[PDB]
Amino acid sequence: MYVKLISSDGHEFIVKREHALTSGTIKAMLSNEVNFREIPSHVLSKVCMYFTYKVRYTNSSTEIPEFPIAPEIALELLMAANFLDC
Amino acid sequence: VLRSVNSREPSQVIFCNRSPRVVLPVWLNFDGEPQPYPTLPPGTGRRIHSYRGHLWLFRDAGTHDGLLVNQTELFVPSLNVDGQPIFANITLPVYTLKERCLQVVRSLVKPENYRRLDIVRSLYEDLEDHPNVQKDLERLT
Amino acid sequence: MDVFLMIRRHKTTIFTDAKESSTVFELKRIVEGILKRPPDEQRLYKDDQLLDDGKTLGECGFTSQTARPQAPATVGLAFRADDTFEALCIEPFSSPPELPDVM
Ligand SMILES: Cc1cc(CNC(=O)[C@@H]2C[C@@H](O)CN2C(=O)CC(C)(C)C)ccc1-c1cncs1
Repeated sequence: MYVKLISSDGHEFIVKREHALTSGTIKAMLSNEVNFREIPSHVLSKVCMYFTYKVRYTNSSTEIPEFPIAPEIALELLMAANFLDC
Repeated sequence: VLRSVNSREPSQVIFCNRSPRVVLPVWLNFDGEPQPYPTLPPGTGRRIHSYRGHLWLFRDAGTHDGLLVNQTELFVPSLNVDGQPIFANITLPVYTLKERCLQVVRSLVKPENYRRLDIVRSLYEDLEDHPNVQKDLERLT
Repeated sequence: MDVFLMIRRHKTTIFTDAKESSTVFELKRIVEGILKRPPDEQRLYKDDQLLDDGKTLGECGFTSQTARPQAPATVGLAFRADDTFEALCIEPFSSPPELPDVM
């Protein structure tokens, strides 16, 4: 099952429901589309990538790689992560 | 509360740094004080002499970010079976996205300029609240 | 071995995974389940290259060590409107601002 996460600039990201429920904010926003007016697509795409990363490497014995974040997007990503509680 | 036991029973250990960070091993001594040891570069290892019942935790030597050892916070050398050393696998945790963002911001901006960044007041305090061994020891206790 | 993808068309972006050994056609079946368009009305691309249905994602360069969870590989998507297929078009993401003085 999938859900749609839409960025402020109209980009529609389709990810699995259980990946999106990583964020407690999104759980609340759903209880199957969610519009984010403050999160541009270059931030929201990274948010989705993190979901995939968390679900993959949580409780995993295989060595865990660093989750990359470019300097340019760090501030905006910080604000989004803070809001989404993830 | 969190202190090494003074057992005097040797226990050899392999500190294996499977992280991209420079690792600072910290020995919690008999009064519970954190005692730093020499660092391990990323991907390297060392054979070390410790003792049964001793407490160890591991951090990023530059930022004091928390690291895991065999999937947990604390490492206690066990009995050596058939002369084999214990393996202490040091790895990155799955940091929250938020904390990971704070790590990257801290590493680019000098503490003096946190208030110059254009963000809400509450993130200012989150940035200044650096990872700290004394603080985590009060949590765990 | 799992590979991690972004299947992208216009301003749509699907995040999913598949096996290295799975076929291009099978990836189209996944798209069908999400966007409600059958495989025959889809073209999948690696960059500007059209992908053949019977080829595996591994053969087409999607490998577990390149298509990673934290940095997934992109797979272009184009739909057939009625008779003819549209040209491949992927809207880029927004641009981040200039690095502040202090960074
Ligand atoms: C340089 C080095 C020296 C030693 C020597 N061993 C110790 O200090 C052990 C470790 C810990 O169990 C406490 N300890 C002791 O001998 C007891 C004490 C410090 C004399 C009270 C152990 C490890 C290391 C390290 C080398 N690289 C990373 S840590």
